Amino acid sequence: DFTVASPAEFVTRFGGDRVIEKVLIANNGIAAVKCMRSIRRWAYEMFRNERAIRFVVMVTPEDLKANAEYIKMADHYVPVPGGPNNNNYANVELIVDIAKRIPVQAVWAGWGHASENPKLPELLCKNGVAFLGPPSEAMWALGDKIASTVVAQTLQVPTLPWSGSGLTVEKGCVKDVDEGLEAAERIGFPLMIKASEGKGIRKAESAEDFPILFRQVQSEIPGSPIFLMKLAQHARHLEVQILADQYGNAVSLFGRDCSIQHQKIVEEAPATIAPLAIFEFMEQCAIRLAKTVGYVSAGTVEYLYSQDGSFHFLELNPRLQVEHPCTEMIADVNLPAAQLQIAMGVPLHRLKDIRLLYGESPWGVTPISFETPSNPPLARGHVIAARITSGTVQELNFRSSKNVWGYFSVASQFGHCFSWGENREEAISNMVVALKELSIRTTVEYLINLLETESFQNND
Ligand SMILES: CO[C@H]1CCCC[C@@H](c2ccccc2)OC(=O)[C@@H](C)[C@@]2(O)O[C@H]([C@@H](C)[C@H](O)[C@H]2OC)[C@@H](C)/C=C/[C@H]1OC
Repeated sequence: DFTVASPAEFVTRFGGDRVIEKVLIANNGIAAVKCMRSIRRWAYEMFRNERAIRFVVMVTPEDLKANAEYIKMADHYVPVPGGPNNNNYANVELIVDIAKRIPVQAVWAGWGHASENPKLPELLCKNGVAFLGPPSEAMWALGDKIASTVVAQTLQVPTLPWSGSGLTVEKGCVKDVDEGLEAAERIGFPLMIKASEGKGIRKAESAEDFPILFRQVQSEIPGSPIFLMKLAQHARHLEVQILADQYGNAVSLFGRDCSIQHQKIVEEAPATIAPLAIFEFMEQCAIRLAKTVGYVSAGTVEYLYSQDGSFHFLELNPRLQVEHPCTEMIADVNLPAAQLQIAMGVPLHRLKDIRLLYGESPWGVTPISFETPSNPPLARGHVIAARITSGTVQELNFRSSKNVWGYFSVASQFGHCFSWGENREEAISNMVVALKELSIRTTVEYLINLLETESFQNND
């Protein structure tokens, strides 16, 4: 029951270095609502004051007119220009201006908008405002495929066969249609042709298509180095959730599997499809990759997992994702709260949810071995999340299942349902009961059919 009186006192007593008590959310809809609800629950527990951390939000004319819920939920709101998001939520310069003027001490971008633009943390730090996300230098490194892949390889993180295979740090590009055909022959089709300076990209399904498509890329961005990368045929997408503080520690929070797809239609946590011993290496690979780029906050290492059992690095998504509650549930970690705490300079082993996940005492101050732990924490139960289809937010409470929750939002409606159970089967079964309630209809019939097939219930 450790509580304190103010954020100022929390920072001091938990080993941090920066007081954050007002945050600007550069987002709307479910992102804005989730951020505030997670952090206020944390402020309540820590400060006995749910409003100890104050929130300012950006609002477009379209969101105002709709009376989007997150407007009144916020402590203050700022009207911003309408139209495409480069005029509002993805406008780095606008975001920094507002942040600086209020002032707030931190920005949260969530997912979408400028959440992957390195220029955001860059310009914020330059103006003394914190970011609940990675620093620009980390984002720049993971930002482009080639450097990202070469970083992974050198760290022993397996990468897909590509023209730069073998390269290492302490000519992965082709020049001609003829050099390209040679490299393509070693790599195999289907494959990606990408000019490293672009788009400027083409999928070559065979070697007969290679010349035209390669030449197209050369025409599109003349002079740019071209690289070739294998496309995984019918691989699973697996994600490792990592959390990294400002002191060089990163911890994994198991991972998620995309067991149905071009949108992620169904996602699960944990990812049970892979043997635990290899997923554990996938986790350790993500930690090391995060550490060497200087990653801070929440991020996802995305992997391709094939049926034969091979996995390959795909990318580091430098932001929290909308499906993060799957992970939050099986790990019992409040992720937005963790980001806020980390942006205040609290180290991972002083995060109370991290200590509890690791069988330590909640307020202990002892360090924890995160990279290859001896007895790794166990995921708590299992979560299924399903995307439902066709900044205003409507929550779904199900009288049929106390362990299912979801929402749908208008920019036709997209949204997600989340189902927990004590195991994978209980989780799938709770989801089916709720979707059937939901049909008080076309996408649920679609999802119910899918969840009821032998193939899915046996996961392969
Ligand atoms: C927009 O607010 C919604 C978001 C619900 C997301 C789905 C749900 C869930 C996940 C899997 C299966 C079933 C349900 O996640 C949860 O309840 C859990 C994991 C979690 O997000 O709860 C929030 C925090 C304590 C923290 O972030 C995390 O706890 C560690 C609280 C503030 C609940 C808020 C909700 O509003 C009432």
